[PDB]
Amino acid sequence: GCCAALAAFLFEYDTPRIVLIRSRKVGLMNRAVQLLILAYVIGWVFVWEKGYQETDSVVSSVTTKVKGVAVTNTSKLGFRIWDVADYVIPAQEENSLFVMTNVILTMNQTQGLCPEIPDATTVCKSDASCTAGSAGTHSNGVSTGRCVAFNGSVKTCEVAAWCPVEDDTHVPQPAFLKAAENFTLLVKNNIWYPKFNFSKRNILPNITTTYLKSCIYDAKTDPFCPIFRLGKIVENAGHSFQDMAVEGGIMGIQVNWDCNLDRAASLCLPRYSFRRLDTRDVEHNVSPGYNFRFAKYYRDLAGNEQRTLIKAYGIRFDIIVFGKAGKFDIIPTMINIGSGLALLGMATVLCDIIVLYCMKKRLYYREKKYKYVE
Amino acid sequence: GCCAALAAFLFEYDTPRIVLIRSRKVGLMNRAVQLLILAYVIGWVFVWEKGYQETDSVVSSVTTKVKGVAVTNTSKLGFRIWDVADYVIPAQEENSLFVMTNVILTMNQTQGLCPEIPDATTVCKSDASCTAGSAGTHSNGVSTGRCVAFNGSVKTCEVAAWCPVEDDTHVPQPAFLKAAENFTLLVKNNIWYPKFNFSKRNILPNITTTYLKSCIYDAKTDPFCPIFRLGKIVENAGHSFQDMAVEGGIMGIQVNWDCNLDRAASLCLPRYSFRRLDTRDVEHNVSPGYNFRFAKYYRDLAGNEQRTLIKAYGIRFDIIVFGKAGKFDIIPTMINIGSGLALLGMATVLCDIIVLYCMKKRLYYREKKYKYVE
Amino acid sequence: GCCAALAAFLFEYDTPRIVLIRSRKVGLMNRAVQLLILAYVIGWVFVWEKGYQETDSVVSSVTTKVKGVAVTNTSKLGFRIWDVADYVIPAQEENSLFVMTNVILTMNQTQGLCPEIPDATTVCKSDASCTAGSAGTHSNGVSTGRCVAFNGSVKTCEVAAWCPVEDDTHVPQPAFLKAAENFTLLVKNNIWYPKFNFSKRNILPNITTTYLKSCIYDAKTDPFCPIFRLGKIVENAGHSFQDMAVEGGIMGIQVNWDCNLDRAASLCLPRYSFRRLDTRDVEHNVSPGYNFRFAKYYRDLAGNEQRTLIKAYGIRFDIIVFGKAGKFDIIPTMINIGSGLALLGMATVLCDIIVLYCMKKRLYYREKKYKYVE
Ligand SMILES: *[C@@H]1O[C@H](CO)[C@@H](O[C@@H]2O[C@H](CO)[C@@H](O[C@@H]3O[C@H](CO)[C@@H](O)[C@H](O)[C@@H]3O)[C@H](O)[C@H]2NC(C)=O)[C@H](O)[C@H]1NC(C)=O
Ligand SMILES: *[C@@H]1O[C@H](CO)[C@@H](O[C@@H]2O[C@H](CO)[C@@H](O[C@@H]3O[C@H](CO)[C@@H](O)[C@H](O)[C@@H]3O)[C@H](O)[C@H]2NC(C)=O)[C@H](O)[C@H]1NC(C)=O
Ligand SMILES: *[C@@H]1O[C@H](CO)[C@@H](O[C@@H]2O[C@H](CO)[C@@H](O[C@@H]3O[C@H](CO)[C@@H](O)[C@H](O)[C@@H]3O)[C@H](O)[C@H]2NC(C)=O)[C@H](O)[C@H]1NC(C)=O
Ligand SMILES: CCCCCCCCCCCCO[C@@H]1O[C@H](CO)[C@@H](O[C@H]2O[C@H](CO)[C@@H](O)[C@H](O)[C@H]2O)[C@H](O)[C@H]1O
Ligand SMILES: CCCCCCCCCCCCO[C@@H]1O[C@H](CO)[C@@H](O[C@H]2O[C@H](CO)[C@@H](O)[C@H](O)[C@H]2O)[C@H](O)[C@H]1O
Ligand SMILES: CCCCCCCCCCCCO[C@@H]1O[C@H](CO)[C@@H](O[C@H]2O[C@H](CO)[C@@H](O)[C@H](O)[C@H]2O)[C@H](O)[C@H]1O
Ligand SMILES: CCCCCCCCCCCCO[C@@H]1O[C@H](CO)[C@@H](O[C@H]2O[C@H](CO)[C@@H](O)[C@H](O)[C@H]2O)[C@H](O)[C@H]1O
Ligand SMILES: CCCCCCCCCCCCO[C@@H]1O[C@H](CO)[C@@H](O[C@H]2O[C@H](CO)[C@@H](O)[C@H](O)[C@H]2O)[C@H](O)[C@H]1O
Ligand SMILES: CCCCCCCCCCCCO[C@@H]1O[C@H](CO)[C@@H](O[C@H]2O[C@H](CO)[C@@H](O)[C@H](O)[C@H]2O)[C@H](O)[C@H]1O
Ligand SMILES: *[C@@H]1O[C@H](CO)[C@@H](O[C@@H]2O[C@H](CO)[C@@H](O)[C@H](O)[C@H]2NC(C)=O)[C@H](O)[C@H]1NC(C)=O
Ligand SMILES: *[C@@H]1O[C@H](CO)[C@@H](O[C@@H]2O[C@H](CO)[C@@H](O)[C@H](O)[C@H]2NC(C)=O)[C@H](O)[C@H]1NC(C)=O
Ligand SMILES: *[C@@H]1O[C@H](CO)[C@@H](O[C@@H]2O[C@H](CO)[C@@H](O)[C@H](O)[C@H]2NC(C)=O)[C@H](O)[C@H]1NC(C)=O
Ligand SMILES: *[C@@H]1O[C@H](CO)[C@@H](O[C@@H]2O[C@H](CO)[C@@H](O)[C@H](O)[C@H]2NC(C)=O)[C@H](O)[C@H]1NC(C)=O
Ligand SMILES: *[C@@H]1O[C@H](CO)[C@@H](O[C@@H]2O[C@H](CO)[C@@H](O)[C@H](O)[C@H]2NC(C)=O)[C@H](O)[C@H]1NC(C)=O
Ligand SMILES: *[C@@H]1O[C@H](CO)[C@@H](O[C@@H]2O[C@H](CO)[C@@H](O)[C@H](O)[C@H]2NC(C)=O)[C@H](O)[C@H]1NC(C)=O
Ligand SMILES: *[C@@H]1O[C@H](CO)[C@@H](O)[C@H](O)[C@H]1NC(C)=O
Ligand SMILES: *[C@@H]1O[C@H](CO)[C@@H](O)[C@H](O)[C@H]1NC(C)=O
Ligand SMILES: *[C@@H]1O[C@H](CO)[C@@H](O)[C@H](O)[C@H]1NC(C)=O
Ligand SMILES: *[C@@H]1O[C@H](CO)[C@@H](O)[C@H](O)[C@H]1NC(C)=O
Ligand SMILES: *[C@@H]1O[C@H](CO)[C@@H](O)[C@H](O)[C@H]1NC(C)=O
Ligand SMILES: *[C@@H]1O[C@H](CO)[C@@H](O)[C@H](O)[C@H]1NC(C)=O
Ligand SMILES: *[C@@H]1O[C@H](CO)[C@@H](O)[C@H](O)[C@H]1NC(C)=O
Ligand SMILES: *[C@@H]1O[C@H](CO)[C@@H](O)[C@H](O)[C@H]1NC(C)=O
Ligand SMILES: *[C@@H]1O[C@H](CO)[C@@H](O)[C@H](O)[C@H]1NC(C)=O
Repeated sequence: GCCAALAAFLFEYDTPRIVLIRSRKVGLMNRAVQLLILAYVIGWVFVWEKGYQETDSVVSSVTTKVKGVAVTNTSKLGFRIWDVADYVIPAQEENSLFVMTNVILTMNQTQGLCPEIPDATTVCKSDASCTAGSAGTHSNGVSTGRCVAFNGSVKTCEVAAWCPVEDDTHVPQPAFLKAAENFTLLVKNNIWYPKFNFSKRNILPNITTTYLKSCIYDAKTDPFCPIFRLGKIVENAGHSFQDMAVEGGIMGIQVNWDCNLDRAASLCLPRYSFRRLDTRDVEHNVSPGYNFRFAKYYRDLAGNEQRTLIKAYGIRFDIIVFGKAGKFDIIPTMINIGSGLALLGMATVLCDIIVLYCMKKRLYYREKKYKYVE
Repeated sequence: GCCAALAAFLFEYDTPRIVLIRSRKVGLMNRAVQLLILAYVIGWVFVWEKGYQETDSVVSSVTTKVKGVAVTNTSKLGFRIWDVADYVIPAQEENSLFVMTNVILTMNQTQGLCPEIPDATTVCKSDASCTAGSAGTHSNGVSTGRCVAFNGSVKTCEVAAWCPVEDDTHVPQPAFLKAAENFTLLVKNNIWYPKFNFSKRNILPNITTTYLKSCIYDAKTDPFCPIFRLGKIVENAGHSFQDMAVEGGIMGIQVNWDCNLDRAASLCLPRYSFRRLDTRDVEHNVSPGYNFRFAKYYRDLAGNEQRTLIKAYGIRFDIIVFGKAGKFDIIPTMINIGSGLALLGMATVLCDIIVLYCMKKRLYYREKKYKYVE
Repeated sequence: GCCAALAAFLFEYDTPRIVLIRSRKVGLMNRAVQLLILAYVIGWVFVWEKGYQETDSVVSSVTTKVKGVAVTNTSKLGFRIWDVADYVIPAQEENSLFVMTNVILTMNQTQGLCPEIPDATTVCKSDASCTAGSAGTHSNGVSTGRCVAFNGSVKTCEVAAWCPVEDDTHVPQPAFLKAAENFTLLVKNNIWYPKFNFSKRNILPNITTTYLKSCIYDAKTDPFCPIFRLGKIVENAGHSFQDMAVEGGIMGIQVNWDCNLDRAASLCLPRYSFRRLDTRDVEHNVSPGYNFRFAKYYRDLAGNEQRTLIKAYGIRFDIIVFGKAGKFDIIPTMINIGSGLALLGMATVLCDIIVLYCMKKRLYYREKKYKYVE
């Protein structure tokens, strides 16, 4: 009878048979282990580590602006002005901004043949050591194989390059644009959690326009002003701005958006920290500091090309936005509940071992617990 | 006998003893709860949320190109041409592209001393309010401490800057390059899932060269043409291009690559949406819109430096590529199967509570279920 | 008595009753399935796939520098020098670097009216086909509606553009800057795992300054030199540099930082691979290769604007840094242990099916296992 079998399946309840052993020590140990498992599963997995939540990584867009002007007026270059259009190269970058702090300039370079800067490698005599096509470490020009006179006292290998070649052996000390220490950087950050489709920007709802006109970030007094002074950025990373400005470097401004979207959106707040991203190691490094070369191009009255070559040392400020949002989800919750239910059986296993192998009456309990089918 | 014990361990099967209670209500409730747990575990965890899959985040590379030219011919600037080399600054960017839509120009600036633009802060009389070294909000020059004549009717504080200083108090209305509304942007996207080592590009296999010569993206008619009109990009985000072009802004073009790699690769398709990334808030904002300054550098016949300063307003288009791929994995599958097996015992727990504490014959069932070892 | 009930709850141990069936086949199958589940849970989940670890994605910062100079000296352009400031456009980029390998130049362009380059679309006669405002495919200028003479033998539509218009119909072959094959690229990479707060850079502790002065990356001999030759980068991706240099392309240099932070930090090492990111498909592509336009701006003696337009073909090198770190965590460990404990019951289920439905004495075992409460 299939119908009778189905009715029996539906209208009967099956529960296991249990043996109740009266022992203070074993019972207390069983309860202690069960309490130890429950405390783990609740306090650590759920309350502490939030095992009931799904997570999503942040999607960020950043806008950066620098303010400040430096005035130098020396003999070689004369009176010079350095505003934002002069010391920010290139005009725009993604999640980054370079500020020039030291400079070496070479004005009126033309394409042609010229001697190199005298040193151990380039200095020559009799046009014998020079090798055609050898660019050398400079890699600024291609050697023509001839050995010409740099000046009245030394002879160097001739190269095909923009001439005269740059001389970068004397980096200015202190940094040329050392006034950049008091420039200020604004960081505007818009974040997005696509999974929860949640958006926020780092200028909080209580941060007004009047306040943003004169604020400077401070970890204690102004923890949410998005305007940072460069010297203070370097100082908060554990370094010195004047030391770092001579040869340049990389500075990380990292924004943490760890948020709990179970609570009010007003508590999803950014946290700022600062970390130097380049390393000082004179024995395990190549191209220390931070610099690059760019040029300004001109034209002679006859149409011949001329350029000013700039070797720009400076600090690159990288904006690093990271963080995870969390919202309650039923799948991790049920996974953890089932895991705890399964783990509650380790107490039974351990107590069975004790009852059956480390007891005086273990044979009696073995007889009571196990039935041999014969 | 160790061998006898091992044989007993290997050649015996152990199964629990079960009590079968005949009750329609309790049995039906047991089956209902078991069915409720099975339906959860299958339908929600496996079928709906794909709990049998491992996931991997996308690695993306983007190439962007703009097409279009604008012709303006006014009195101050005369006849001007704006092609791609003029309104895209810088020539290249990563996952981004800036299009200039409004402009303020200052031609023939030289480094020197000049008065500021008259306003409440800068206007002065008798050379008393001026403070040396105070850059002011302009931060375009350093105040020299002298109060000089801007013109015949007002006196302002003298600054060391590129002179004459920029006057950005009258932003053109409507936008200067308002013809950028009909420029078109091409977005080429190559994606990579390293875990599954799967690659695809957003130009699908059925998208031909002839079609790509004249297509424009439409959510309904051309959902896979990677060529977007700028005005339409802004419109699909819920905004107006002409309004946004006066002061600039940030526009997000986000590409979603949510794919199921259990199926054919032909179904891994990109989905396009548009979202404005900057905020309009006159009470809780600093530096609204989007603009930056860059310069073109020239040289006098005597070698003196001159520059044209450009304050460029425009819209930055950010390409945001996100998504996760999914493939069947055995580890999550077995974790979910074990979790469901463990969770099936909640029905037993609940039915035991009912049988032992909320029944008329609960004492009889308690006697039948539990054995006291004495 | 509540106290008596509590004492009974605390001082009693409950364990299930078991039926022991003596059968070689069923017992052996039970043990085989249990061993098969244990081998899975240990070997695959724990030992092989490291199911006892939490993971974290890498946060990376990259610095790139190119070295090399090319000398060309032809008739149209004359003697030219191309150093780093000439062929890297823009001076700086994020996680990227473009090297120019082919070039088309247009010198002395002025804003005005000029004919187009003769072709099927532009050629005209009698000033009838020309349409005012139609930018055309060139989109370099706006058509004025007039049909003027390109030269003595053909007439084309007049446009408002920078004049004369660029002629990009003859891309140089072989590439103009084909000497870029032996340029070298340095990639400095600093990584950070915020969850474990672990930092490392790709210049390893045993990589000295003397070694870095002359090393070139090789997968077999120098697997940790961060200096790559461009031609070799393209070759290791399965392509030819000279072929790729004519029209340009995108090359991916991907750094893998898969590390196990349970072990010494000295074993967290970078792995380098190379993949071309652009596709060759003459039937399913738009804008093949890789190129962009930028200009150098000059000024006439009268102050009129002039520019040199450069169409730059080249290879964009993208630095793709990915990887996950792993450290032992107790939560995944306990989840997997509980899952295995739950999964160990499938053996009992299967063996019960066999014992109760596929046995000669199945009725006797059914009587021994199940108790009917009456
Ligand atoms: C805008 O709303 C935010 C969110 O609540 C306010 O942030 C709060 O700012 C105060 C100080 O401005 C913080 O108190 C400080 O705590 C540190 C210890 O970390 C202590 O050293 C300082 O002396 C000071 O007491 C407060 O912690 C912070 N709230 C949170 C949740 O971080 C903010 O004040 C509001 N207004 C502005 C202008 O930001
Ligand atoms: C190339 O292959 C793709 C992949 O199948 C084709 O995509 C399909 O495109 C059609 C229209 O071109 C879509 O139909 C449209 O559906 C919307 C509703 O979302 C409706 O409003 C429209 O009127 C139209 O019926 C179709 O959904 C879409 N397939 C998928 C899976 O999204 C494409 O058509 C092929 N050819 C080209 C030139 O893209
Ligand atoms: C610095 O420390 C690293 C870390 O151990 C050293 O890496 C080791 O480099 C050698 C060769 O320089 C590798 O051996 C090579 O193995 C390949 C097979 O993949 C074989 O084809 C080669 O012939 C060679 O035997 C070795 O695998 C590698 N160690 C690891 C863990 O990858 C490095 O040598 C040290 N010094 C320098 C200058 O890098
Ligand atoms: C996220 C966490 C996941 C884990 C969740 C765990 C929830 C599990 C609930 C289990 C409920 C146990 O339910 C209760 O168990 C005890 C033993 O413990 C039973 O009690 C039984 O054994 C005890 C101990 O020997 C005897 O004193 C008693 O006479 C006998 O009835 C109760 O009759 C039953 O009502
Ligand atoms: C190749 C030769 C064979 C290789 C053999 C591989 C090893 C096989 C032995 C694995 C034995 C697993 O042992 C199995 O453990 C579970 C608990 O997990 C016991 O389960 C029983 O007792 C435990 C406590 O002891 C309770 O928590 C549980 O509710 C109850 O059902 C089973 O009665 C036993 O069969
Ligand atoms: C991803 C999902 C994970 C969860 C997977 C769950 C699979 C578990 C399979 C369990 C199989 C149960 O197997 C079947 O159980 C029923 C009770 O339910 C037993 O039936 C027993 O109890 C019932 C109910 O009181 C009585 O009517 C019957 O006389 C008695 O034999 C069957 O003898 C056994 O064959
Ligand atoms: C400090 C003082 C002590 C602190 C004590 C901490 C709490 C300890 C009590 C936790 C009790 C857990 O209770 C335990 O639950 C499981 C189900 O999960 C029961 O398990 C038994 O009955 C349930 C249904 O009721 C079945 O699903 C299961 O197959 C069967 O083995 C155990 O018989 C019981 O011992
Ligand atoms: C990450 C992995 C997670 C899974 C971990 C599994 C650990 C579980 C440990 C279970 C321990 C089982 O513990 C052991 O089980 C066997 C059966 O297997 C019991 O043995 C019982 O059944 C066998 C088989 O019919 C009989 O031969 C024997 O007379 C009887 O006592 C032992 O008395 C008990 O000590
Ligand atoms: C709408 C009509 C009703 C819809 C019904 C939905 C289906 C309900 C039936 C699901 C039955 C689940 O069946 C349940 O399986 C577990 C194992 O998983 C059995 O559990 C028992 O036997 C198995 C082996 O067979 C052992 O591993 C386990 O330790 C023991 O407790 C239960 O005795 C049985 O009740
Ligand atoms: C920059 O410094 C130079 C001197 O180093 C200044 O030029 C001199 O200024 C003094 C004081 O006014 C005069 O007496 C000299 O005649 C000036 N010329 C020289 C060659 O010394 C110069 O003025 C400074 N820059 C500015 C903007 O004033
Ligand atoms: C950055 O600004 C500080 C002031 O905030 C400068 O230090 C002060 O300079 C003035 C002169 O301009 C002195 O009178 C003060 O004694 C200095 N110290 C303080 C605490 O005010 C500092 O020189 C600036 N950095 C530069 C110019 O590189
Ligand atoms: C830009 O507009 C100006 C006028 O605003 C044009 O110059 C005038 O054009 C008219 C019509 O041909 C002439 O009669 C005038 O003599 C021109 N000069 C002036 C000062 O008005 C100018 O032609 C326009 N740009 C172009 C490219 O044509
Ligand atoms: C962008 O293009 C549209 C056309 O697609 C321009 O609007 C049309 O302009 C022409 C004149 O060129 C008028 O005759 C039409 O009536 C206009 N509307 C339509 C629907 O065609 C629009 O002006 C352009 N945007 C600019 C120039 O900023
Ligand atoms: C670039 O090539 C040209 C010729 O193609 C060189 O100019 C000629 O060089 C020869 C050999 O010295 C002379 O005899 C000719 O008088 C030169 N002029 C011409 C018009 O041919 C030129 O020298 C080469 N570039 C450099 C830097 O030498
Ligand atoms: C890149 O460098 C290689 C050498 O490493 C050049 O090939 C050699 O060129 C020299 C002449 O300069 C010849 O004598 C050799 O026979 C060539 N082969 C070898 C194996 O040395 C190659 O021409 C360079 N690429 C360029 C110039 O595009
Ligand atoms: C020539 O140059 C070298 C190196 O710069 C220098 O040491 C030497 O004094 C110079 N000779 C003269 C006469 O200036
Ligand atoms: C996310 O929420 C915003 C605000 O409610 C809404 O405009 C947007 O469409 C939402 N995104 C999705 C994918 O629904
Ligand atoms: C550029 O063109 C102008 C006229 O437009 C001419 O006067 C000048 O000489 C030219 N210069 C060059 C270098 O071709
Ligand atoms: C001087 O400049 C101010 C501000 O631009 C202006 O209001 C005033 O009319 C000017 N004076 C003369 C005589 O033009
Ligand atoms: C991924 O697949 C492609 C195409 O089959 C292959 O060229 C590449 O080597 C694969 N990657 C790995 C890591 O095996
Ligand atoms: C630049 O050099 C050229 C010769 O190469 C010379 O005629 C010109 O006067 C120089 N100009 C400057 C500003 O040095
Ligand atoms: C005019 O230009 C066309 C296209 O460049 C060319 O074919 C033709 O020969 C030219 N005419 C003369 C006389 O050079
Ligand atoms: C990470 O470790 C470094 C080195 O010990 C330390 O300077 C830094 O503060 C640590 N980060 C955190 C968040 O503790
Ligand atoms: C630029 O200004 C200088 C004086 O500073 C003057 O000699 C020159 O003619 C001006 N040129 C233009 C184009 O305004």
